[PDB]
Amino acid sequence: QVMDFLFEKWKLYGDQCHHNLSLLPPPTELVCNRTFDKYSCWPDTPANTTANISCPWYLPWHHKVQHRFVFKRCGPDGQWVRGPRGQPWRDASQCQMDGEEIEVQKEVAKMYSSFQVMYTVGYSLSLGALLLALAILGGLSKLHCTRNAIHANLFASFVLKASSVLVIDGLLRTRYSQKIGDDLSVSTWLSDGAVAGCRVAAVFMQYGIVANYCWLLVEGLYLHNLLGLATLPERSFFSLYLGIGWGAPMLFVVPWAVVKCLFENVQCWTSNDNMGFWWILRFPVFLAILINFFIFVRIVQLLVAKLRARQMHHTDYKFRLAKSTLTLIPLLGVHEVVFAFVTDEHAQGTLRSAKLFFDLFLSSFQGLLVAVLYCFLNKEVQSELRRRWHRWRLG
Amino acid sequence: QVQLQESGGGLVQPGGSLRLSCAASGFTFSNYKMNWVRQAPGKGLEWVSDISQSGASISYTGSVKGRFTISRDNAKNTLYLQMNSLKPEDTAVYYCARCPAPFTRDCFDVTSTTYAYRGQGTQVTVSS
Amino acid sequence: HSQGTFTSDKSEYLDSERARDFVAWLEAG
Amino acid sequence: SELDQLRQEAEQLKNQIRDARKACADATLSQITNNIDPVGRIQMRTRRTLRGHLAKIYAMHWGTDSRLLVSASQDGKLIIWDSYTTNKVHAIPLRSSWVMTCAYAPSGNYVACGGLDNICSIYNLKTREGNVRVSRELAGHTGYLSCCRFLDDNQIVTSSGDTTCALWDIETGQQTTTFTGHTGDVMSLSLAPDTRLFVSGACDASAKLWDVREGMCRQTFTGHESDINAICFFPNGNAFATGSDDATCRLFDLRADQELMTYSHDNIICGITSVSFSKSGRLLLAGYDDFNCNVWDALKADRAGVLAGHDNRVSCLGVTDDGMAVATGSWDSFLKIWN
Amino acid sequence: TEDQRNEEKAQREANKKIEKQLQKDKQVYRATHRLLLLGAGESGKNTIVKIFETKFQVDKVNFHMFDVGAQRDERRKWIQCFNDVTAIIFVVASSNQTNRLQAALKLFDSIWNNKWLRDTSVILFLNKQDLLAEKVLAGKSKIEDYFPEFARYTTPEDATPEPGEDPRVTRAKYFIRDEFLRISTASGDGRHYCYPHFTCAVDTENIRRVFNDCRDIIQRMHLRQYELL
Amino acid sequence: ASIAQARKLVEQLKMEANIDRIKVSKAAADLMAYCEAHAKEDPLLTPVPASENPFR
Ligand SMILES: *C(=O)CC[C@H](NC(=O)CCCCCCCCCCCCCCC)C(=O)O
Repeated sequence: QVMDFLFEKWKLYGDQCHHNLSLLPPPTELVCNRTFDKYSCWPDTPANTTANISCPWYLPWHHKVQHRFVFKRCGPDGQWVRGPRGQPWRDASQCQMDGEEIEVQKEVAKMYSSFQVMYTVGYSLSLGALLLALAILGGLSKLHCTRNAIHANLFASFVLKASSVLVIDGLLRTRYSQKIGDDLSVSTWLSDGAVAGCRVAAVFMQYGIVANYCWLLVEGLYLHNLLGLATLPERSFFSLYLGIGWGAPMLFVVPWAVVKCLFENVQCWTSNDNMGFWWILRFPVFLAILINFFIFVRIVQLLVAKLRARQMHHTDYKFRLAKSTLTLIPLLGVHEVVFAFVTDEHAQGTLRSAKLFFDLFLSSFQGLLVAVLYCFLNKEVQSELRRRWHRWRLG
Repeated sequence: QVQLQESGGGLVQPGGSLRLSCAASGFTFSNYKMNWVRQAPGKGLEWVSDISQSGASISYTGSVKGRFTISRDNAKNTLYLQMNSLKPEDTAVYYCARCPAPFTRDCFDVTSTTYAYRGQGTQVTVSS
Repeated sequence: HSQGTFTSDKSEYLDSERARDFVAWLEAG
Repeated sequence: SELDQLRQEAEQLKNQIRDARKACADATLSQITNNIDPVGRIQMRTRRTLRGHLAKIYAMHWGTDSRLLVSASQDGKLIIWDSYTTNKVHAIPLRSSWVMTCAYAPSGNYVACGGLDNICSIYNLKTREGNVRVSRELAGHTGYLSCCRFLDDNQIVTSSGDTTCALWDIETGQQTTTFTGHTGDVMSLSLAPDTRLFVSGACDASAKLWDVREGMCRQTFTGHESDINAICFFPNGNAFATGSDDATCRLFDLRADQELMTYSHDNIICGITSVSFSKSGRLLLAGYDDFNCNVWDALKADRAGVLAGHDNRVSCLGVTDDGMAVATGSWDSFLKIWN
Repeated sequence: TEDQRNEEKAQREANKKIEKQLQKDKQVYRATHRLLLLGAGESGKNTIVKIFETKFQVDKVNFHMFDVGAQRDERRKWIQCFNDVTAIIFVVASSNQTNRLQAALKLFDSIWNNKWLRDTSVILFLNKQDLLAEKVLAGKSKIEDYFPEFARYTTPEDATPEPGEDPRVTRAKYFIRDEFLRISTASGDGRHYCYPHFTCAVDTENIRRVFNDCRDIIQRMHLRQYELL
Repeated sequence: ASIAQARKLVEQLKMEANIDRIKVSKAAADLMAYCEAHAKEDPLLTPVPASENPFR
């Protein structure tokens, strides 16, 4: 957000210097000549003398160092001091990073990194489990079931989300890793030549991480609608479900992408500006977490009602069974404590860090948990698989 | 040919004991749950007792619960019913029945005259 | 939807870090 | 009374029959077939899958051309498939959804159905208008119908759950002969290759051979322990294999009034649902309740191959007239063809 | 092969037409509940709906009740057909012959442990409840005579009585219900359940009870599909 | 009562007891000879080439 601003400010300072510094009459005294090391333009000072020039105004943190200066001295020969191979020294230590920002930036970096490793691991394992789960679903005799047809789509959505997040993270890394050797080098990097790929990756990531929530909501609706009706459904309405799962995010993603391309065109669309402008993308998430949590509390009520009717032989055993299963379902209505009230706005510090940690961890491991709970511990799929392996054993 | 013969029984007085025997020839005795029903004069068949293949699970009709014992000798392929404390309303014909299917926990044998896997029966009566 | 906010924070961090690096490359070079 | 003797005398007739029967038995096929090499490994694979039924499929039959076969399911539909192309030809709806048997006329002009409605329906496929419609509705039984077979386009032999088989004339619509004598339900019946005699199994561990031309009972083979679920003649017509609910199939030869071989294994624990010989008679396919049907050897009594594929108990097992393919139907609404 | 192209193609139009009809009627097949109605005998099974079919409808849901009153006594063969039925309605007459109750219990046990009617639930109707409201008051065939365990039976604490019903009656009827509940819960109950009820004088309530139990069975099956219970 | 049924059973039972019951060895030897006399025509014992078979 500030790289473009800093670039433009530096160019403005430089050309303003070439303008004003040009109109510098040559004094007849022994004054070290016009020197400008692409850092700051200063009036020429007599040899053996130091100039206390106001430090450059293009610095990102200049707005807090108004009362700071830089002392640069040129010696008797009209030349400045030379470093290891002629590098001049500029006394900019007072207009540079203060002693307190460097370390804090170090902790912030460490935290960001830790979070990255944590969710990259989770995504990796979720993808590994989901690929096997999808293969099992689409390569066996259980595939001809409407319920499994929705689990397959949910797994595909999870895989797409994980892969897109991983690709966008890699693209950002790569873009913010190459060194800056020249002014032209930063120009091309700040240009739109490499921006198209990052923009496409960001759009894909948003679409995937919205379609994941939409399929969670779809599955919740299917489960809720499959319990209210007495008899089995006449038709599967799969056409409706695919449309509200893979197609509803579209009407919420394309408007965001177009509006960003029009008004908020930052170097890459990963940066979220105009807080009162990003809601167009979080609206489906909030909608897809309240109307699937209301059904959650309704499915739990039905499950408890079906438990305190019979099966009284296992006295006090209702709690144990009303739990394992009560946990087999948060695969959706998860991350509700830190999502209903604490939002991106008016949430910072330890609370914001904890919110990011929580959800992220939960979202990264949700795919793996769902795959394990619905393609590896499912009695039916286990049995069908054991029977198949036993049959193949004789061969 | 499945053949279920019956030995023992006949006539007695109020409170006697008879060890009725059911001999099976034609099936693996140990693999079948075997029941034993009674048919009074003028009424239909009523189930009277049963026993599992191993002899552990034993069930009794409420009317004669605690007065009759039933056991199976797989080695001799026989079914033994010790009848005790006879009662006047125990006069009927006792048919040794075999459940129709091997290794099954349920069967349908108290049917009408139409039941192939049932013994010819024996009429035992108790009076003065 | 905390993935988007985390990515937006990371992007801002990265941009800041590199601004300091531009400044640094410019301090000597 | 005057009937006790009946027993005493009937039981001594039975004893004399067994004694005379014993004198005939002096050898078994086990030793005779040792010289002949075993069939070996048979690897049958499902060539086709016919997923068109809704409920479980409970009966099936092959056409004389061994190209198109009819199947019956308890959804109330009778589907006439096409094995070569797996394309349905006629999906006849049924009045009673509880169908238990079906048959395809040798001439390919008529089809037969029946079940718990105590009625045998005969449908005409070559109607002038061009739509399959009910042709005849025979109703003379008390119990359910377990199996019906077409002798020709005029007369049909139907078994029933009332312990009596019947010979119906479609042209008139009434029983011509009644083959009474069974004690328990008649489950399956098979017609001889010459369509002159037929055998029928019952739920009393007895298989009776009749003569449609005369309408009497000529032989009674016993030896199973429980009810017989299916039977069929050997391709030569002088022997027949019957499978029971004792996980055992037995081969009986009518000329010697006795059983010749038993195909029993310790692993198999459920009863047989269907049985059918191969074109040459060497193999004896038999469906089971283990969701798979074994391929027994008629002389070795050794499983020469197991045909799984099905995920529920197999109910029907047919072999084409030319023996090219084998069809298996199961309570899973699927027909598998194994070439 | 010129005729093959224009003949086989015409053979696929019929297949497509049959597929359309099968798809159309699969909906109707799957949305109608099927129910078997069997009883020991002289129970009054005609009082529920009011020889092979009785189609009715409640709350826009169709029920096909199949009676089997035109067969013989050997049910061990033709009963395997009704394995996919949603629920087996079993009407037991609480009322010569013999301990009709014992025969009903034996039949219910055989149905419960058939190895084919394993995933099928069983609705139970203890008919003639009011009929035995006088036998206990007289003692002609008092239950304790035919059931020694009844002489020490205690009425359940949660047993709701019928308003204005001789405890003795309430006690005998709850004892029978138990005999049946014990028979049903002795075996595994993780794949099918027994729903006991007492038949009343009005038929408007029996249909509602059957519909409620069918909905419960469907919901339990759906939950078991998701591994929730 | 059951006198008629017993008489019918005995009358039917006297059949099936006067037949040319042949020896087991020949009853099975002829069956074995028939089984191996049609082995070539049988398409299940000996698989046929994919061209011949119509199902593949
Ligand atoms: C911000 O300053 C940059 C720091 C940040 N660091 C990282 O992202 C470090 C994590 C990189 C991911 C490494 C892979 C995770 C380990 C598990 C991989 C596969 C396991 C599969 C087992 C079946 C950065 O962006 O560089």
